[PDB]
Amino acid sequence: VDRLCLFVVTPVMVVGTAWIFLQGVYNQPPPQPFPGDPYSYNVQDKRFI
Amino acid sequence: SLKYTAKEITLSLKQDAKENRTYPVEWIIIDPEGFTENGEWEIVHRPARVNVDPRAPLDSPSRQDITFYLIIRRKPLFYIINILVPCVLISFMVNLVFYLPADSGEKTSVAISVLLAQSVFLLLISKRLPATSMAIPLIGKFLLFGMVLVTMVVVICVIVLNI
Amino acid sequence: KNEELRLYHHLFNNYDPGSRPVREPEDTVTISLKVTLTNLISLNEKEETLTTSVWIGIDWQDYRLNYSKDDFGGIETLRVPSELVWLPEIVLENNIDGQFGVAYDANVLVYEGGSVTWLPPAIYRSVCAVEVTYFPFDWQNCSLIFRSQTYNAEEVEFTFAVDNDGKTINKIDIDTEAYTENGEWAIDFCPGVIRRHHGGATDGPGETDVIYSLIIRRKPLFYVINIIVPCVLISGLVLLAYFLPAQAGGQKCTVSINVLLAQTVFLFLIAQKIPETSLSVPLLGRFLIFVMVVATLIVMNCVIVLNGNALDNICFWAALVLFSVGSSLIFLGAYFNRVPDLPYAPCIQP
Amino acid sequence: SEAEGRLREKLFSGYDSSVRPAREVGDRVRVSVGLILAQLISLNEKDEEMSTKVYLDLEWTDYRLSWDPAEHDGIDSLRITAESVWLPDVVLLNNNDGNFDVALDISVVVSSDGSVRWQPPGIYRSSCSIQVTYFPFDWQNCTMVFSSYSYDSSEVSLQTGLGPDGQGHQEIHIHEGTFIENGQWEIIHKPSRLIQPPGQRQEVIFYLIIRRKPLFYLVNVIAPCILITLLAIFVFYLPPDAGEKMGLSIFALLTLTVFLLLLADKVPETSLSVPIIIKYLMFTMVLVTFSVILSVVVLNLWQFVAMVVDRLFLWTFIIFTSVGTLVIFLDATYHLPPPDPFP
Amino acid sequence: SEHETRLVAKLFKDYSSVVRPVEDHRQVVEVTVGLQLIQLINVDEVNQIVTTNVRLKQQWVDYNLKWNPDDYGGVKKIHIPSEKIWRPDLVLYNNADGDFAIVKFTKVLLQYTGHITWTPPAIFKSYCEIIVTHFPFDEQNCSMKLGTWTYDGSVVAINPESDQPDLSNFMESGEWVIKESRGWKHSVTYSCCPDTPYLDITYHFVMQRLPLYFIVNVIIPCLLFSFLTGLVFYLPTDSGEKMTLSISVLLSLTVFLLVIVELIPSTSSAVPLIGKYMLFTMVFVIASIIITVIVINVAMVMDHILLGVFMLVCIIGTLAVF
Amino acid sequence: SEHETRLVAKLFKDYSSVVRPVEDHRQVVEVTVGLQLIQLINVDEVNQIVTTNVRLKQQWVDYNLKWNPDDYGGVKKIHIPSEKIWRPDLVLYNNADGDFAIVKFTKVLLQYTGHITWTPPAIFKSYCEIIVTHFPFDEQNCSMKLGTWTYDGSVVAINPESDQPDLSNFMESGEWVIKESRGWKHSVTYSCCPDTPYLDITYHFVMQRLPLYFIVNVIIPCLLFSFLTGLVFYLPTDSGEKMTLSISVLLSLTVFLLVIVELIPSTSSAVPLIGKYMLFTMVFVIASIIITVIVINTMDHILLGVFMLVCIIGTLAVFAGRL
Ligand SMILES: *[C@@H]1O[C@H](CO)[C@@H](O[C@@H]2O[C@H](CO)[C@@H](O[C@@H]3O[C@H](CO[C@H]4O[C@H](CO)[C@@H](O)[C@H](O[C@H]5O[C@H](CO)[C@@H](O)[C@H](O)[C@@H]5O)[C@@H]4O)[C@@H](O)[C@H](O[C@H]4O[C@H](CO)[C@@H](O)[C@H](O)[C@@H]4O[C@@H]4O[C@H](CO)[C@@H](O)[C@H](O)[C@H]4NC(C)=O)[C@@H]3O)[C@H](O)[C@H]2NC(C)=O)[C@H](O)[C@H]1NC(C)=O
Ligand SMILES: *[C@@H]1O[C@H](CO)[C@@H](O[C@@H]2O[C@H](CO)[C@@H](O[C@@H]3O[C@H](CO[C@H]4O[C@H](CO)[C@@H](O)[C@H](O[C@H]5O[C@H](CO)[C@@H](O)[C@H](O)[C@@H]5O)[C@@H]4O)[C@@H](O)[C@H](O[C@H]4O[C@H](CO)[C@@H](O)[C@H](O)[C@@H]4O)[C@@H]3O)[C@H](O)[C@H]2NC(C)=O)[C@H](O)[C@H]1NC(C)=O
Ligand SMILES: *[C@@H]1O[C@H](CO)[C@@H](O[C@@H]2O[C@H](CO)[C@@H](O[C@@H]3O[C@H](CO[C@H]4O[C@H](CO)[C@@H](O)[C@H](O[C@H]5O[C@H](CO)[C@@H](O)[C@H](O)[C@@H]5O)[C@@H]4O)[C@@H](O)[C@H](O[C@H]4O[C@H](CO)[C@@H](O)[C@H](O)[C@@H]4O)[C@@H]3O)[C@H](O)[C@H]2NC(C)=O)[C@H](O)[C@H]1NC(C)=O
Ligand SMILES: *[C@@H]1O[C@H](CO)[C@@H](O[C@@H]2O[C@H](CO)[C@@H](O[C@@H]3O[C@H](CO[C@H]4O[C@H](CO)[C@@H](O)[C@H](O)[C@@H]4O)[C@@H](O)[C@H](O)[C@@H]3O)[C@H](O)[C@H]2NC(C)=O)[C@H](O)[C@H]1NC(C)=O
Ligand SMILES: *[C@@H]1O[C@H](CO)[C@@H](O[C@@H]2O[C@H](CO)[C@@H](O[C@@H]3O[C@H](CO[C@H]4O[C@H](CO)[C@@H](O)[C@H](O)[C@@H]4O)[C@@H](O)[C@H](O)[C@@H]3O)[C@H](O)[C@H]2NC(C)=O)[C@H](O)[C@H]1NC(C)=O
Ligand SMILES: *[C@@H]1O[C@H](CO)[C@@H](O[C@@H]2O[C@H](CO)[C@@H](O)[C@H](O)[C@H]2NC(C)=O)[C@H](O)[C@H]1NC(C)=O
Ligand SMILES: CC(=O)OCC[N+](C)(C)C
Ligand SMILES: CC(=O)OCC[N+](C)(C)C
Repeated sequence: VDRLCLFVVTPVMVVGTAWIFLQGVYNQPPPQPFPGDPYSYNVQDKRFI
Repeated sequence: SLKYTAKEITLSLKQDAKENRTYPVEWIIIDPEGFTENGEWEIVHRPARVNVDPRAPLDSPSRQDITFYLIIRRKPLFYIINILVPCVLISFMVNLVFYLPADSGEKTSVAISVLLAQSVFLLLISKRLPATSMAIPLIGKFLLFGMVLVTMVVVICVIVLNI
Repeated sequence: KNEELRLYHHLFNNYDPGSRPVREPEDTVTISLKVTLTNLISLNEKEETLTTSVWIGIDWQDYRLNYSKDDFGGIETLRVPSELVWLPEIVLENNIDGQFGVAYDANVLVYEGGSVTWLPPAIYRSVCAVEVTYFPFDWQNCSLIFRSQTYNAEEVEFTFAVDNDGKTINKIDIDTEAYTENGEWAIDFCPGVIRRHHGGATDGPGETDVIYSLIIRRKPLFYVINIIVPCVLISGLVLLAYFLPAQAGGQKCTVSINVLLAQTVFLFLIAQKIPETSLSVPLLGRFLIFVMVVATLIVMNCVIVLNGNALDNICFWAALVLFSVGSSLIFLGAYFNRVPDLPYAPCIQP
Repeated sequence: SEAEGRLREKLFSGYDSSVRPAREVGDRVRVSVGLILAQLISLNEKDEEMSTKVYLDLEWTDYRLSWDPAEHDGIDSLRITAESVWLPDVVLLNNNDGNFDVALDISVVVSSDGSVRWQPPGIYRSSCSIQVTYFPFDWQNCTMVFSSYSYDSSEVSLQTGLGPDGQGHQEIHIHEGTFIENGQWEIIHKPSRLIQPPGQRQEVIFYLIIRRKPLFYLVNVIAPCILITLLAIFVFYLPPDAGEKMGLSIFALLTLTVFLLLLADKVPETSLSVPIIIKYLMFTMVLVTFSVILSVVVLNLWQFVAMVVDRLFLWTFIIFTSVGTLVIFLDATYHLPPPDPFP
Repeated sequence: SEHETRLVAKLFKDYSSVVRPVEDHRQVVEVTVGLQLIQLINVDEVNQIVTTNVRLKQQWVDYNLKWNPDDYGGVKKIHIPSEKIWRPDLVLYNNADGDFAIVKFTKVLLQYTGHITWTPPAIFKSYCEIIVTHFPFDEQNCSMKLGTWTYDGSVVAINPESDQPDLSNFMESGEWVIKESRGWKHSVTYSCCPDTPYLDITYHFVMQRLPLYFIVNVIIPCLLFSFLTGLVFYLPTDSGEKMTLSISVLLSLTVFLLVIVELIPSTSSAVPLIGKYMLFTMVFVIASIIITVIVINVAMVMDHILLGVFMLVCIIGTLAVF
Repeated sequence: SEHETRLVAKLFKDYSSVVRPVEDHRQVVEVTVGLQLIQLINVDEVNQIVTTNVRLKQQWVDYNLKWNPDDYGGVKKIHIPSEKIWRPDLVLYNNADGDFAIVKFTKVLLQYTGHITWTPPAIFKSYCEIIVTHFPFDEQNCSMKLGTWTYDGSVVAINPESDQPDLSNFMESGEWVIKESRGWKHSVTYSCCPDTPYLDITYHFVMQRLPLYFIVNVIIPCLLFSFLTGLVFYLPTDSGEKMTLSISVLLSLTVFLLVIVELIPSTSSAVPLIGKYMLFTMVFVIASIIITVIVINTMDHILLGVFMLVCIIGTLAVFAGRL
């Protein structure tokens, strides 16, 4: 029973931990400040009048 | 402005000139002489917008505003070293319970100690974060999952000892 | 018509509170100072702030406010807002929260003959270095430094108030109708000294300030009950692990480690109650550290023995002797740390 | 802007902001009080205090500030610093920190007919009786009482602010397009009521019925307690020969006690009622103490009898705990906030 | 509002707020002082400070502020800024860390007879000698000594509005119940000013704590641990867990003593009954551990006797304490 | 008996506190700035804020506030409110949560030569980058950038009174010792104002922490718990205390790590050395527990020797680094 519980819980624990940590690490801010607006609002992208 | 409205004052972004051509300064100004790098937050974007609400009355104060945005990203290395690593190690320590012999009489003790450590970490993180119900923090979800797994492992160990 | 209005108009129609009450610029204004302590609000060792409530009796002669009762229908005292008269601008120099002045701008009392009296109440938080060496049986030499924020010693000069018997009150005054005893800190002495110094290295204008030395004493009884006794019991319980069997089932190491954890919790409590200053270590903290070291050595000895009964007994006797000697030596310094005998009169009259 | 300066000087020539604009000696001043909630900053159970950021909407008629725009270059409205006109001293009576007045005296808007409108921002910390019972599924009914501090009901008559169409929209105004949503509390009902005097004063009471979002406390508090209770129940399944039953029981009891001590700081210190979660925690602690006592008795007791007593205690404690927890949870969940703000 | 504007302009044209509002300097300004208690904000036993929300209804006649109503269309009362007029300088003698005097200068109700009623709000953080002996079932007698600071009894006389504080608007606190309240006038003489006694009004309130919160969150767990303390003497030595239980109970008692120390002032005036019970329980735990160690180093009969003795002593101590 | 009132009336009859106190507008106001540090009130590492009690002595000659002493009976100095005169608008650039400018407007001392000395008190809550690496034996270099906010260097020039801050009245702090102090004047160009460089005086203080309190309350328990780890390998398996002792050591180390992380700011610029040591000890304890479980299921002496040698080497390296 101990070995069965190991073989059941250990991979589940590892998969859950890895999933949580990968979902956390992969989070990044969007490349644009406002979604749906192509303008970057950056000093190098001066929008001359 | 609260003393004035769009009928009284028109807000606009600062215009700056390069090569005799003017352009609006649509971002937060950072001056390298006056700017101090914060130790936790990196400024990824810093836009500025003049917001006008078309449905708001022209004489209401809420019609216009200038909003400067700071999209700041947390530097996680401190939290990885000090929080994430001990919590993950303590969670994975529960997997060793299945390996300790039943004659040792310490499997339940190990499981309960792991549960207590997880509870202490959850208390610390819940103290470090606001009580917002919008979403469970990722580390909080991991802690809850680990606590559930530790409870199940304690039940399994108790059953094994009974057998 | 009210005679007080005539007196006020007569005194203040041509009065300038900016200039000092001196006929010549080189004259000094003599100030009579009498700090009356109402209660010692608290002594925060962690923040090193002494909070006290005082009444600052300040008396001086202002020839511009001189009047006789015979000319104004027998008025002997006039209450005037303090913003209207010249003030010596006495401030607590060694404060810590930035509140130099008094808490309430009470009216000044202009008596006949030109004597002006001000008795404002003030709550003061001041820097008092805390000597935690002999805690909880410690006594603290807090000090209050009063000086003019504006004028030097050649413009404003301090003197102590004189009692009805002619004796100078060269100490903090305590009034039985106002003083409320603090339940944690007793007050032993409160002498006052008017210090004078030179200014710049080129013999600049003199400086003068009044320093009151509140020599106060901690009432240790509470800390005896709730801190000392638990720590002593915990340290005593350390020695019991040796009588536990040196075979399977003997929880000697477990007991030792649990007592060490309890002593660590007590150390955390002491560190919370005692400031982070590193000038000295509290003798109770030193005793706690010594007991923790002894407990670690006892754990080591138990591990060695388990890896026996005679060795357990001999280590029990050795550890008991060492612990007793250490506890006695630690507590002797605290017990001997009485307030020293000093020439000052007691602050609270028997 | 010559005409504006001339009109302002005309209006304030001989004006006195300390005198209320009663025309006749018996005339009352009617002040419409509306409230716009910009942010529900927080609710503190320990202090029983709700902190909110609001914009008032005070409207009254000051006959002294009326003018004909046709004589003054068509100026039909004017913005004037609030300190220069008479203001009703509307204050938050039930504030908890002594800050009666508004946070910033922004300018009022005066219409040519003498209608003065003022929308000052205020940061307010009102006292709010916390419903401690149904934590964390509890709903709170906080009140903001606005009244003139000095003037009697015979001098200033308060009224609830009407809707933009003139409807009796006796509600706290919330612009859903800009309102700063609170992360823990959801506003359900937001009515307002004018309260008549029982020299007495009228009051305008604004009601915030905010429901606690329980997910945070479900995850961080309730679930650990349930797990600890389950472990304390399963303690009775550990055989005596393992020698770990007393350890597990003591650790479970200590963890439950620590959770109780932590929750005691979350719940208010008032003792008018016991939170249902606190009652559950106390029942669980009593159960764990009885379990420890029965384990000690079983150890003192022979082995077959001890095992039979252990199993009997296990079944009885399981039944009692399940029944108590189910009843408590049903009672806590059933008491939803009412659909009517005045039941 | 023209009548009231003219009246206000004429009253304060040459008004002086410095001198007292008497016709003759030999007269005494008689001020009626009524303390209204709106809310008992906080009681801090640790700092020995009581924070209360109050209104100070002060009423007095100003000789110069009379007017004839028929001159002003029948205006019989007006509201004026209180900074304009002379006011008694009521100071809270026992201020701990707040303001001594009033700081919210709300409007004054002035009537044509000259009668001024001023009801400023205040938050008073008064010093109170917290008696911790019977905590949490204790009752606290807390007072507020209010009086004119610079004016003595021969110059300004203050009289209580009623023998009891006005509790009509009192927001009933959920932790403390006011058993009784009363206001006493006193005429004490200070060493500063021996020729002239100074009058004060000392309001006092006998508050009583509602112990349910402290019973549930403090007393019950400590009682449970004290009950479990004696249980160790029934567990046989062969279990090998008597010391683990005794030390876990000791640790729990240490934690709760730490909590209680944070809940009570560190003043050495008297030991709390709960503090005394906790110290007794700690001594009993130490003695029980010593005796258990001696027994480990006949055993069943001693265990039974010690279990009975511990249970009886626990019940006796609980009865004598509660 | 009235000459000082006459003098004060004559000086300020048509005085303007808006214009600079120079005879010609093309001249530069020379201000001498001396920071006197009265007390180092606090150094909050977690908030990275240093709170200091200072007297900010400023000395300058006001061209219009001269008088002839013989006109006023030999009066050579007067005290006047600072709100009446023109003042340099010294702002603390690195303010964290305090006031930018002086708010305690004490009286200034004016002399017949026009020399004004103003010594306002201030409680500066300045920003300081707290270095956590060598904690609790760290030396912190905290600075105060003080300068005229609106007046540029060609208009109002500030000069330091002395190369070092005035520590003559410094109340010795019980936690930090000022090992060094120095003031440097700088001119820098900001993007707001490209044609006019602005002057500032950056005072800096190299303060060394006194570690004794942290040694007693933190370092010693951590060292004791680390030492207790190695005993598990000498303790026999038949005792049954191996696992309980290892779990207790792990829990104590976790609690001490939480205490340390609470005592240290969450800035991610650099890792602390004590925190790194605690993490290494945690990893070592985890490995030791794993190996103990392997042994129990199934070495003890070899692991004990290896752990003792490695621990002694690490302790010697840590002691050398902290010294
Ligand atoms: C950080 O936080 C800040 C805020 O704190 C974030 O800033 C917000 O960013 C969002 C995302 O872009 C913005 O939302 C968009 O706003 C624009 C602008 O519209 C405004 O101005 C218009 C006139 O200029 C006016 O018509 C708009 O009114 C609309 O919205 C109001 C409010 O709901 C309604 O009452 C009106 O009836 C009307 O709908 C408004 O004042 C909008 O264009 C944009 O709308 C698009 O997206 C919506 C949902 O995504 C759809 O419902 C809309 O139909 C519309 O759809 C879009 O239409 C485009 C035109 O054809 C098309 O190109 C596009 O593909 C299409 N998109 C989709 C998905 O169908 C939307 O509402 C918000 O205003 C910002 N807030 C500010 C600036 O204060 C910021 O993003 C954050 N940064 C991060 C996360 O990195
Ligand atoms: C809670 O704590 C508060 C204080 O914080 C307690 O309040 C005290 O209550 C007692 C009664 O319970 C009060 O005593 C009463 O005082 C009044 C006023 O007395 C003053 O004025 C008198 C007028 O001239 C004067 O005679 C008084 O002088 C007395 O006192 C001095 C010393 O102070 C003494 O030397 C004198 O000989 C006098 O005795 C004083 O200036 C007084 O009118 C009352 O008289 C009652 O009692 C007498 C007999 O004692 C009786 O003949 C009368 O008919 C009447 O019944 C009485 O003395 C006291 O003043 C309050 N003190 C304060 C500071 O408020 C409160 O009792 C506590 N309650 C609890 C439940 O713990
Ligand atoms: C703690 O932290 C503080 C700051 O937080 C440190 O303070 C700095 O200390 C160093 C020395 O240790 C200072 O450097 C000195 O600065 C002065 C003043 O220089 C200014 O004025 C000059 C006069 O015109 C000017 O030339 C300077 O211009 C410099 O900068 C520009 C652009 O940045 C550059 O183009 C120039 O080339 C210059 O570098 C500047 O405006 C200066 O007089 C000193 O020169 C001495 O030393 C150098 C060699 O070091 C030598 O060549 C010279 O002959 C002379 O002997 C020197 O540069 C620095 O200004 C301080 N900065 C601040 C902000 O206070 C402090 O040192 C730290 N202590 C520690 C870690 O212990
Ligand atoms: C409580 O605290 C008080 C304040 O710290 C203590 O008073 C001070 O105690 C110190 C002890 O070192 C004295 O310092 C000594 O003073 C003498 C006298 O010289 C004085 O005069 C000269 C010339 O003006 C001046 O240079 C000195 O500084 C002194 O003012 C010197 O001979 C010694 O070298 C040494 O400096 C202080 O003088 C003394 N000050 C006062 C105002 O009392 C007090 O002793 C403490 N008491 C207790 C019981 O702890
Ligand atoms: C949130 O709390 C509010 C108070 O803090 C609640 O408002 C209360 O709602 C109840 C239920 O309707 C009201 O009670 C009723 O009151 C009326 C009016 O009473 C007055 O007049 C009668 C004479 O007719 C007189 O006897 C009373 O003394 C009053 O002068 C009565 O007619 C009803 O019988 C009944 O008592 C409260 O009055 C009302 N209080 C306030 C201040 O408005 C509110 O309902 C709460 N919300 C929720 C969701 O619980
Ligand atoms: C203060 O004023 C009093 C009152 O004028 C002065 O005392 C004497 O008053 C009488 C009035 O009858 C005068 O004739 C005397 O000339 C006054 N002087 C003396 C010395 O008797 C008093 O001198 C004034 N000065 C002070 C310092 O008290
Ligand atoms: C005259 C004066 O200021 O008296 C204040 C002190 N008091 C009121 C305690 C006697
Ligand atoms: C002109 C002005 O206000 O400059 C302030 C900004 N500074 C001092 C960084 C250049």
